Amino acid sequence: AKRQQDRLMREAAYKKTNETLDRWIETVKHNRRAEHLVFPLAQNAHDRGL
Amino acid sequence: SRQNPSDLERAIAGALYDLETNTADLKAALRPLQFVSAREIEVGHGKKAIVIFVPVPALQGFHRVQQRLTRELEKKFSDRHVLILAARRLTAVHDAILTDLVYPVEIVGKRLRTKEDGSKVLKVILDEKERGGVDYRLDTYSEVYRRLTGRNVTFEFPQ
Amino acid sequence: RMFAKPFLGQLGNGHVQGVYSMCKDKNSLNCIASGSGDGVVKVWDLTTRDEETWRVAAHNNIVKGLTFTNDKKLLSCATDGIKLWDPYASPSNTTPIATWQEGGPYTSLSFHRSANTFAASSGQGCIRIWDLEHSTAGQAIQWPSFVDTITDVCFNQVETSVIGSVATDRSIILFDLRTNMPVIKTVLHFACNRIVFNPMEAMNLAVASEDHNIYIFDARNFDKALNIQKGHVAAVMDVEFSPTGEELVSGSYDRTIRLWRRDAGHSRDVYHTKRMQRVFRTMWTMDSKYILTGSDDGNVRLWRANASERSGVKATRQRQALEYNNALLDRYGHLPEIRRIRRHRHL
Amino acid sequence: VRTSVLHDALNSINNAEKMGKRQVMIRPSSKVIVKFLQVMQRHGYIGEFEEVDNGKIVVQLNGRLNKCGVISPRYNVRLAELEKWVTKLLPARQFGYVILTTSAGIMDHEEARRKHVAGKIIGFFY
Amino acid sequence: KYLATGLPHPFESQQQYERSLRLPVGPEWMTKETFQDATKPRVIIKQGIIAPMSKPMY
Amino acid sequence: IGNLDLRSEKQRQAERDLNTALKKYLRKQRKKNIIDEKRLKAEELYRQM
Amino acid sequence: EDLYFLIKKAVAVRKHLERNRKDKDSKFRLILIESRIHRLARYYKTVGVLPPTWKYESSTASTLVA
Amino acid sequence: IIITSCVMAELEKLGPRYRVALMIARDERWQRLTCDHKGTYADDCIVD
Amino acid sequence: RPVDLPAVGRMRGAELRISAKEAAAIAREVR
RNA sequence: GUUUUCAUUAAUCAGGAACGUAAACUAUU
RNA sequence: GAACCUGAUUAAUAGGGACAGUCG
Ligand SMILES: [Zn+2]
Repeated sequence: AKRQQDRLMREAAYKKTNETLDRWIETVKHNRRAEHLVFPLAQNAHDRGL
Repeated sequence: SRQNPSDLERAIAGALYDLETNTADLKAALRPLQFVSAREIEVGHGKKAIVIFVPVPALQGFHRVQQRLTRELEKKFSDRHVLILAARRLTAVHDAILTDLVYPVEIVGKRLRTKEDGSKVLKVILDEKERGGVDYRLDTYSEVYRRLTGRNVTFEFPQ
Repeated sequence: RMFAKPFLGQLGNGHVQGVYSMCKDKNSLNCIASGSGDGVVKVWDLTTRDEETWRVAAHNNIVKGLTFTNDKKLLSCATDGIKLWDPYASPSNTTPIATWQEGGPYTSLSFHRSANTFAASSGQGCIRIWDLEHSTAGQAIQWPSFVDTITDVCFNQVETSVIGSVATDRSIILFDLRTNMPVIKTVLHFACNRIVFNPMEAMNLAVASEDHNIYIFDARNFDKALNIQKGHVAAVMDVEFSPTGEELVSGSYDRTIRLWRRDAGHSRDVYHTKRMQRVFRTMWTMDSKYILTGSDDGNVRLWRANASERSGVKATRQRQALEYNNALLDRYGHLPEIRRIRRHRHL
Repeated sequence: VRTSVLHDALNSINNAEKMGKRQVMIRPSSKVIVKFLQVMQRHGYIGEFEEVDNGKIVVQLNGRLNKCGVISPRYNVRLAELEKWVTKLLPARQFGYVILTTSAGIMDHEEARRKHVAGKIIGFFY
Repeated sequence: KYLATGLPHPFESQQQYERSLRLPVGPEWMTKETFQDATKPRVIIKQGIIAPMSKPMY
Repeated sequence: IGNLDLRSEKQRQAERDLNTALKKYLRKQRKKNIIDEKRLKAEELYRQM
Repeated sequence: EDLYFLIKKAVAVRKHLERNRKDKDSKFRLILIESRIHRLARYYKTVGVLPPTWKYESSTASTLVA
Repeated sequence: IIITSCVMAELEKLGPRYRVALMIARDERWQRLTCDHKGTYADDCIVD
Repeated sequence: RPVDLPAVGRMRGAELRISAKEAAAIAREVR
């Protein structure tokens, strides 16, 4: 059925999006477990490697 | 009645004739019915759904037995959504078309929800006690109702 | 409690009718815009708050959504349909340079972080996604049989191509832009007014909902809320994470702004004023020090978070005294006298 | 008993706009009420309403309107009278609208001046 | 009124909390380096655009 | 300054989670002379003992 | 019929009132029930389901229990 | 026709019953004289 | 007194009653 | 309460009709 | 003085009646 085919395709999309947020889990974990956070980030600087 | 047959009217009438013998051991509205009316216009893309029109006391004569009649009409004929309805020729007629569309399940409410401009969307809710076997038939219900009447409605179980 | 003086100012003369939408520029630092209820939008510069920089009688109805592009231009929704203006040009132009009416009644906007893509939440139950300069009608992504209006839409700024939305089915829905389809849909108990994402943690979101409540959810596991902030009286109208990702502003439907920590579950601060009539849109500046409040009195007000902490350059024995006081309150903040004086606020 | 079900509905809308609620349950529905709220929704003073059936109307309101009212004897009005009736009913000519049951339907006074048709004054909001 | 009425939220034991505070923060009782390291704030916000994080750090 | 009020902590946890002495009990509670159904249960216990 | 049950209640009330004759609450309820009878009877006259010369004072009560 | 910010302040300090008079005052075509004083008392502002 | 109340007739709840003289007074003012 | 019926029968009171020693501190909320 | 409407309606969140257990 169209509803079940849509449900399986969107379950596959949910697994792909969970993979692309599991790439962020480790940095979120280090930011919540760290002792001192420095904002703004070093990676967002407009002169990063100069 | 009203018809001289098309290509599939004689096939569905032969199915109604063949359900008399060579089978069950169940016939109450099967012998007092003749060739009546049928229509074959698409639902979604790829699939179609057969509707058959019924004389107006034979709608309660068919409310007598519709379990496993529509199952064998789905299985033994063409593997598509079978659907019976009365034939008619205003708002009470469209209400009748809805409540004879949904045959096991009683509709509860109609919510005519407008939008932030003049556009409006009707949405008729169903009964909660029967949910599992109807949800794959809901888009067929909505599309057959659009194709017969012209008013876009969408069917939804309440949550 | 003595030097807690949070009100800083008010942007210009304000609007005529109430401020029903406003949006910052996430690339710049002093570019704000606000669209009122009589359909006039104004672009403000935060360095010179005396008068507006650019105003136009944009639409007929109220301005429901509004955003800035990543180049310099701004977009605005209405029930009319969305429009695009160039507010920074050497002649001032009142006329739009693009308009879009097909796609039902639009409700909100959200711009992409990097590219020129933006998604508009419509009232037909779909969102539709445009790319500027090579798309005209956009691509309409929807839940397959969906009827109720999608109220808010928000691009995830950390993880690009993940779009969250709330809808008046008391539901939140996700969207993956890479494979253009919806992803997951959860029905909550009450309607949600606004979704927002965390700018430091890509997976956490917050819904401001008519349950007087803020729900911090995890986008990978929608089983339970990560946190439930409950402090309000009337419904929550707007929520916004701080750009450091550790605090929240919520403007409510009664006359209150509530400032929250991320793990708190109860109010750090409450801001209110007899002149402030209702609160509709609250958002931080990109300093993460000042917050802005678009009210129903037609006023955009500039408050500060950390109400007793003054800005500017401090001497070392000044900021050491302030940091020493904050560490000392972190330790002894739970004792009874200290607790009652630090929790007392005049509502 | 107030047979004016439009007045009962508009009394409920005024009570909600005073009490700061975000929706109502207009218990007796009609069609003139639906047209009234259609005009209010055109001019943006009411968010979104639905007619559910037993029926009743659920009216999401934005918190933008001040007062609803019905003119109870429903006096007839021409255009040269309509200008003075607008400036005597509304606090300002640019704020709020007067509702008219014309031969072209039910609409506001600006749409009546657009479509060049007069009629009876039925209500007003601002 | 100087005793504490209940345990604070993360703590699980009376010995844990009443032995976890244990040391004065102030500059009279600790050295200057210790005082600086113990009253550094957790989140250090400098001025500027605090843009959301582009790429994963770890 | 900052130590536990142990009585208040025990009461907080209570409101969150919610043959040699039973003769001097009656010796102390025969003098009131409130009858007080816990003393009726104690009298039945003393009769069983 | 509604009118039939109402006139039956009226005959029952008047018979009890004739046997007792002293109370006033039954007389007041009799006045209420006779007003109700006359109003429903007038609506059924202006529809026309019954004769327009048919009347109930006490003789119709007597000839419908008899 | 000018309106001082003390006058706008007292019109805003009065409740949402006066929202129509507030919008009428907040019509855009009029001059807004910003005031540099403390109390937002319209009588003393106008007299000074 | 309330500012928002219109000047033609009396207001009771959401119902605004206009006497027959007042609708005649506006028609006199137009002519 | 019902797995009960006719479907405007209704609302309000001009006229009229039935019942009959005291006072003294006070559309929702 | 209800709503509904390019051979007999909604069955009213107004009526009157019937039945049952009751209640004072
Ligand atoms: Zn002044």
